[PDB]
Amino acid sequence: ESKQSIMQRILTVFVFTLLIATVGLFIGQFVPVALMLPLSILEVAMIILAFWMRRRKAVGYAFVYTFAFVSGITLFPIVSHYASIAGAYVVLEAFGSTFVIFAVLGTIGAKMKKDLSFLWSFLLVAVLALAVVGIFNIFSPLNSAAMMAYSVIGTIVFSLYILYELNQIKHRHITEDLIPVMALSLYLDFINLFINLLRFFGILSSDD
Repeated sequence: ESKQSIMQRILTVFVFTLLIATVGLFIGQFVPVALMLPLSILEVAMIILAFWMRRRKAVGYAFVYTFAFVSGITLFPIVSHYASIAGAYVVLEAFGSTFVIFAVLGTIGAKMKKDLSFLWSFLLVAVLALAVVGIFNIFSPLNSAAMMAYSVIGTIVFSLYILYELNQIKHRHITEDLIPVMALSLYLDFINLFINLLRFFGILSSDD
């Protein structure tokens, strides 16, 4: 099949994962808080299996849809936290902003003729740096000044990742078994961008 059909199937599953995550977000309000950490460890195991492990056969559809539901449940602690200090509409602002960046930068990358595979180093090194401060935030919560810079840098990094992601979908040879894992990558890019925008707008609309 042509790439125009493969991209439509990747974006269709990506929309399905967003809907499933929304269901998991609504169900996560009833899940007890003690279950949030074990569910988080389950996600890190799935992320390692999908991307970090050398797999002969690619990940399947049931795997990605399950991750999207579980990821939505563990997203309730942070969503309900910023809805408390900034209002329920600030969550929709960050969600809407995540879509316009995904649409604008995702389209420019998918229609870009130049192969952006050379900046894979800078995106990896930036995300690994953001991963280090993420661990520091868990054990030592960040103040307003540091958290704001962490959110803006994270918003810029994961915005450029969406531009790079769909640009690589256009240039790299995408087979049919990679459709779930490619839509799973777009979901992780979407969620991390959404968390940073939720963090960005939350600090902006509060009395920190």
